[PDB]
Amino acid sequence: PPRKVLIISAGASHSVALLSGDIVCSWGRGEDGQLGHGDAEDRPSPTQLSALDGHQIVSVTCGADHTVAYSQSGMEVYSWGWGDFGRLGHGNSSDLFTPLPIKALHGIRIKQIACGDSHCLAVTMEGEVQSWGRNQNGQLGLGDTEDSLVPQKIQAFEGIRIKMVAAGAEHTAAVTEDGDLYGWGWGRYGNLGLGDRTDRLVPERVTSTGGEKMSMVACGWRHTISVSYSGALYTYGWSKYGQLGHGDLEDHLIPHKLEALSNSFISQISGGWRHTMALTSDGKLYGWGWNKFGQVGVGNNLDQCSPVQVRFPDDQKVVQVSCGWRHTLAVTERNNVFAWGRGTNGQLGIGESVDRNFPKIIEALSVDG
Amino acid sequence: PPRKVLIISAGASHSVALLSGDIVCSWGRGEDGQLGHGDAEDRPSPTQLSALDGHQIVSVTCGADHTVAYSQSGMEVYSWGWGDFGRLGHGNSSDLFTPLPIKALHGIRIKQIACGDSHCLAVTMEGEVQSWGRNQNGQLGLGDTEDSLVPQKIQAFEGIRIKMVAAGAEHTAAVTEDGDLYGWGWGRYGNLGLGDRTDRLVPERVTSTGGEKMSMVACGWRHTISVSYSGALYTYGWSKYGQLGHGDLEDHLIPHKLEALSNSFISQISGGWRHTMALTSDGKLYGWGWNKFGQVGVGNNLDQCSPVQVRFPDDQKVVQVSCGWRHTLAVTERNNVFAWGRGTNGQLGIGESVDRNFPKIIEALSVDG
Ligand SMILES: [Mg+2]
Ligand SMILES: [Mg+2]
Ligand SMILES: [Mg+2]
Ligand SMILES: [Mg+2]
Ligand SMILES: [Mg+2]
Ligand SMILES: [Mg+2]
Ligand SMILES: [Mg+2]
Ligand SMILES: [Mg+2]
Ligand SMILES: [Mg+2]
Ligand SMILES: [Mg+2]
Repeated sequence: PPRKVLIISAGASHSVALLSGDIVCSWGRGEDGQLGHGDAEDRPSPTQLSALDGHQIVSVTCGADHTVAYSQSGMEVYSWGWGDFGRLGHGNSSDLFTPLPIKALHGIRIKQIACGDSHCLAVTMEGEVQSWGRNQNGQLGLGDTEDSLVPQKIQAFEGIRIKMVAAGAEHTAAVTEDGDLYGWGWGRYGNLGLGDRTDRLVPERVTSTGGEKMSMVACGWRHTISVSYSGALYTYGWSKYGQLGHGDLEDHLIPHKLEALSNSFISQISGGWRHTMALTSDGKLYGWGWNKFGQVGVGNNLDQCSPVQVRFPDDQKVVQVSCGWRHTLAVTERNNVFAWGRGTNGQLGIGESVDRNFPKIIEALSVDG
Repeated sequence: PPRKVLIISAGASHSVALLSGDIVCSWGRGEDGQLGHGDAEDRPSPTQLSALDGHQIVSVTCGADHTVAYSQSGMEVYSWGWGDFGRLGHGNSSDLFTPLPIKALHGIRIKQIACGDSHCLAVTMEGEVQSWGRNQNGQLGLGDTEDSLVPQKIQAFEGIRIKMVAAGAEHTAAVTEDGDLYGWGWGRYGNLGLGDRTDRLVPERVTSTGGEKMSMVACGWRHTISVSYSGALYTYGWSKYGQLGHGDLEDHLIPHKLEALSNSFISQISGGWRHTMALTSDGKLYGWGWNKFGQVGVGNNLDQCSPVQVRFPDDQKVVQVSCGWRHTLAVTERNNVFAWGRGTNGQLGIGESVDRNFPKIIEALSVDG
């Protein structure tokens, strides 16, 4: 059976993938250790992270300048990259250039991990949440403003099963299994969805949801995106670059339904530094927001304040998308992998390359060329 | 004759110089616009910043990913680079890839400018201070935690003439004309020198100064360095990497005299990300701290928790030094410029280059070769 990409993830200037055979690979900026190869050099093409061979990794997730992965059979979570503020979770601030297990999470059944700039969170199979890293604006949800170098349980969610979490620069969001939406952390751009510009040190429930329950949530750097059980898309927070997608640059302090997509059912979402991607159930990918480096993928370098469909060869359907700070990655139905946007750190994975403003196939990871 | 280098300054991954004939040149990482050439590309050799030709610039100063310059005759301050949190001072958060005048500072007589990660300060000829940028931990000294997109006067210094200021990641320091030392902002590693690990939202006087008045102050990322009226060197704050220079890895919460340099009179100081430089009155340069990329300049890649002398061809004396995040620049008595450390963004200015662990001459800017 031909080797394929199982999971992709984009960080600020790097890219990580999990391949069949439980193989982790990475490419892009390596200076802070985020690629995991033991050295500090950029890799312009996918490079196997051999130290994780045989660890049966089942998922990978990038933060801005660090990476996390976990194994079910090993009951282990691993982290590597820039170590400041405790974002790696090991009880110190050391950078790591090679993956190390987060001892505090050993033997815990992991459901999902989210990574922001300087903090991370893990959701357990029982719907509990642990968080770690920078906490200067309450983004850990622990009720104070002191950084945590190790994971701590978010006690505020006692009795509340969490389905998934999301993390931006310095804020955090979550949805419950029953459909409630929460926000906490740095809130100055309205990005918590609470109708104001004030931080929260513990999770606070978003009450203005258009009467709808939310099935998923994702964070860009200072904006937030959610999807309801009817497949409607909502955005809130920072609007400067059109990343909210409402056809203007208006601020939103509560979730605002994106009307242009109302006839579609959104199945996946991703928030970048200053851009946004949404995938429909029919496999159409839409992008919007900042496009200086071509990261929206629509064949130009003009910013886009309304969703525009990203096009692929033969109109192949998209199945996964992940936004970096200046680039975007996607996987299609044909098991092809594409990248676009900024390429100066090698993050596009296509060897030495100029920036790209529409999707470019990553030959190393694809069936086609 | 090769133009005289008047001022050098290092940022996180970039480098800037002012040459005789009032020309500015920059090199290194260009992604955030910090080089000011209108494009976003790294430059591995010194490149003239044409936009400032004829603007009579007398000083340049780098922040992490931005740059500031000012003209005495034009009575103008210019800034460019990453614009988030208002670090450029224009009343918006836009990045600039070419310099623009800070309109709020027009006509003001500037004595000195300091740039941190995301905040800046300017001292006036009358000894007043104005600050702008990120303020989440009180680093602007304005008594609150709201970011400022334009310069604002530090009212706490009314009646107190300031001589010079300094800024780190998220903290700030100052010395007065009368020799008092102050600290404010993020204080979690003891870097304010106030004997604790808590923040200050307004300037607070450092009372433990070894019984000495202070003439100079500089900040690294999370450490602070001062020099007394007798030329003694003091360091405080973070020493995870030995950047305080006391021969161990212990943090200090108040200024601590660096005894190994007690037989020298220190005349210049610079703090980097995880390393430190000090220059004696007889032109000897000492470095210490993190040396993973060779940024201490001592010809190896061993970390140094004590000051070690950086050596130059023919023992030529050093007159200026500036630390970046992973590199260091210096200018010698012979008007040669040298660089060392990390070179991947082109910050050493020597054309395409591997990292260097001892000083390498920048031929483009130097009398010798
Ligand atoms: Mg190594
Ligand atoms: Mg606590
Ligand atoms: Mg509307
Ligand atoms: Mg209206
Ligand atoms: Mg506005
Ligand atoms: Mg290049
Ligand atoms: Mg200067
Ligand atoms: Mg960076
Ligand atoms: Mg001599
Ligand atoms: Mg390179």
